[PDB]
Parts: sequence; structure tokens; C-alpha cells
Amino acid sequence: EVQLVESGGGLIQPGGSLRLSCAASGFIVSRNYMSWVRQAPGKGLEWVSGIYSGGSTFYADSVKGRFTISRDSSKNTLYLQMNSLRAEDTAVYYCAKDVPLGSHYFDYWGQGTLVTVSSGEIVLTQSPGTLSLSPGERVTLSCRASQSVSINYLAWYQQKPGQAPRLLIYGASSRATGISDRFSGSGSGTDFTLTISRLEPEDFAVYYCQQYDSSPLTFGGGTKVEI
Amino acid sequence: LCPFGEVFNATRFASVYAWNRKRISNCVADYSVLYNSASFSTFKCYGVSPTKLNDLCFTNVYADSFVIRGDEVRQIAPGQTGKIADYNYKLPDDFTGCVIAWNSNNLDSKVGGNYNYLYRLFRKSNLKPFERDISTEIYQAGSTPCNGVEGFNCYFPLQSYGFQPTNGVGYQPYRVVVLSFELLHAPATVCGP
Ligand SMILES: *[C@@H]1O[C@H](CO)[C@@H](O)[C@H](O)[C@H]1NC(C)=O
Repeated sequence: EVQLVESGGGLIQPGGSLRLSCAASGFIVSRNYMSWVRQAPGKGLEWVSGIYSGGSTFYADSVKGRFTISRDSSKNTLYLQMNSLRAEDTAVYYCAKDVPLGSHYFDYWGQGTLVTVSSGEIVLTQSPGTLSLSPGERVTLSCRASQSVSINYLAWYQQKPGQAPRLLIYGASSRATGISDRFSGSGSGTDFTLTISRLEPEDFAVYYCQQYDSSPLTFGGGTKVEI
Repeated sequence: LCPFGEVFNATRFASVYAWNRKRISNCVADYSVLYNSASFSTFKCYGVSPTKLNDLCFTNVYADSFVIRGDEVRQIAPGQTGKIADYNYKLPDDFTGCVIAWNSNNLDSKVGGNYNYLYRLFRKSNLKPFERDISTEIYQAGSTPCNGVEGFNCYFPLQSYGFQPTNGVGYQPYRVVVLSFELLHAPATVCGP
């Protein structure tokens, strides 16, 4: 069905420039909402830039004026032009297909491409930071928000080692398609929980919450679950 | 006396995608009275001011009105972008007039949710200033024609606000009235005191 495949990236000199591209299948790029999200070791998951179905573009404050999101209708490709690159831009970059509710969440992700540069928001606090449990055990992860997420616009992702995040929960309690029924979201207001009822070895991953109540969208810091 | 009561004090407001326009003409208006007439969370004027509007007759005075949610009121301003400015109601870059808004959670929310107010979510291009798009054709997001059927890559183009009284302010309903003013070499029949 839907496929997102990045190309471009690599090692660049500070102040250099670089263009990422994202070839999509399964939908017309120039007719849908799409985004770039990056993962840096220090700042975690961070929204970078979005384009609307009608062409309006939006940028995180850290990249405004340096980055340009665009698309080519003829090639069904999304682009991210990065100029004046800084060390702090070092990150794995994902293109992502928006679900355009609130400030948006992402039901499809690209594979992730590494860029290395040489030389008012709602804050989500995740607890605890790392867990180590045995198969068959129950685990509950907390997501606390700095402000009330009033209509449950809170999503949960699972990121297995070396992979892109995968949406598990949206709307605080609704499971995404194909997600196993032992993943359970709940909570309201400022306190949200993800419960994994019988841990399996494959559940080894970092779990991120993401609020799409307010702009910019923001992610929690992640809780690693080790099995 | 200008029929601003009909606009501001209407019992029901339009959905933003089908925003209402009332032409004002051949009447006297007191915009200073209008300003102090209620508690308005937003009352921003561009190129004019209430005090100065009382001093002049204008040619084309329009009152546009609709409901959006709290976090979107900022889009009813010149030069803005977002789903509301792009696909529902677009002010011109150099608008002459006033944007007036107030919180209407007490009127427009319901226990169990008001899903009567709609906004356009999908559109292939942006509105021109003061343009209205009231079509409800299925939005074709993929290469396959939809032919009137909702489904995959085939979206009903509008979405509902779900106005519940316990929503945060950013998701509470706001009633909006946009007053437009032009002075032309044409008859000017909306006058002040
Ligand atoms: C709305 O109604 C109130 C109370 O009847 C009145 O005082 C006010 O002037 C009205 N607003 C307008 C704009 O006519």
C-alpha cells in the first residue's frame, strides 16, 4: 500500500547544504499532507517541517529560514532542502504521512536517513526512562503533559532498534491497524498511560508519546523497554 | 439603524466552510457602541479604528460570520496560513476592516458533542481572499477516481469540530464576525452618527 523511501543525506561540512528526497507510493504526494521528523540523540524525536494538501508550508523554529519543504508532482516525491547546516542538525530524518487532526500525528513513516554535520509548546515527560522486565510481565508507561490534552489528542509510537517509529495508539486509546490487542492506551487531561499486558521479546523498543493537541506537535523523551 | 444585531446576536452561526455574508447598506452605525456592546476576546482592526469608523460613510460594508475553534482565531488575520485561512475563510493581505471574536462555549457546545459545525480539511489549493468553497465532492487523494464513494484515499472533504463543554479553550467554539470596509467613487450609504 503506502510506501515512503528516503534518499540523500550523509556527511556534510558545517554551513553546507543538502537535499533529502522521499519517493512515495500509494497516494499522490502533491494532494496530501506530509512532514519531516528528525531524531537526534539529545533532542529525541522532533517535528521539522510540514506541507499541506494545498501547498502551505510550516517549519519548526530551529530550522526556519534554513530549511525548505517542497514536492515534485511529476515524480511523486517530497523534498527537504537543508541549507546552512549546523552540528545540531545531526539526526536521522524521516519523511512521514500526516493524519491532519489537531497539530497532526503520523500513521506512515519512511525508513530514516542519517545526516551527520561534522565539527510555547506542550512538554511531555515520560516515566520511567528505562525498564528491564521478563517475557509475560505487564508494563505500564506514563506520559505526563505540561498542559491538559483536552480531547485526547495523544499518540503512542513503538520504535524498535534500527527502525522507524510505528504508530500504535492514537486518540489516547484507539489502536492503529494491525496493532496487537495487548497494547492498551488510556488516560485523559495531563496523565496518559500505555500498558503492554504480556511482554514478548519482540516488544524490545523505545515507546514515545506524542501530543497533537497544540502546535508545534511535540514528543515525549521515550521509555526504553528491555526484555 | 444598521442591522448589526442580526449578525452579532444571531441564534445560530454558519459553519466556517459555508461562512455567511450579510451586506450592510443604507443605515447609520455606531461602531463605538458596537465595541463596548459586549465582551469580545478579539477586536482587531486593520487600517481603520472604531473611533474613526463613526466619522465616515463607506461604500461596501460586509459582515461575514462563522464559528471556528479557539486556536484558529489567529488565522482570521491578513497574511495567515492554516486550514482555516487556506481552505475556509481567507482575508486579503491588505484587508481594511475589523475582526471580532468571542468565546461561545455556552451556546455552541453540547454535552455529548456538537458535530454540526464543519470545516474543510482537504483542498488541492488555497482560497483567494473572500472566496467561499461549499462543494462536498469526495476528495481524491490517490490516483484512483472515487466516484462519490468514501474509503481509502477518498475523503469527505469536510470535518467536524466536536464541541464539548469540557474542551480546552483551544478547542472551544468561537463566534467570529469580520467587518469589511471600502471607500470608492461609488455611493457611500453605510454612515456613522
Ligand atoms: C445584542 O443584544 C444585547 C441585549 O439585547 C444588546 O444590548 C446588544 O446591543 C446587541 N448587540 C448588537 C450588536 O446589536
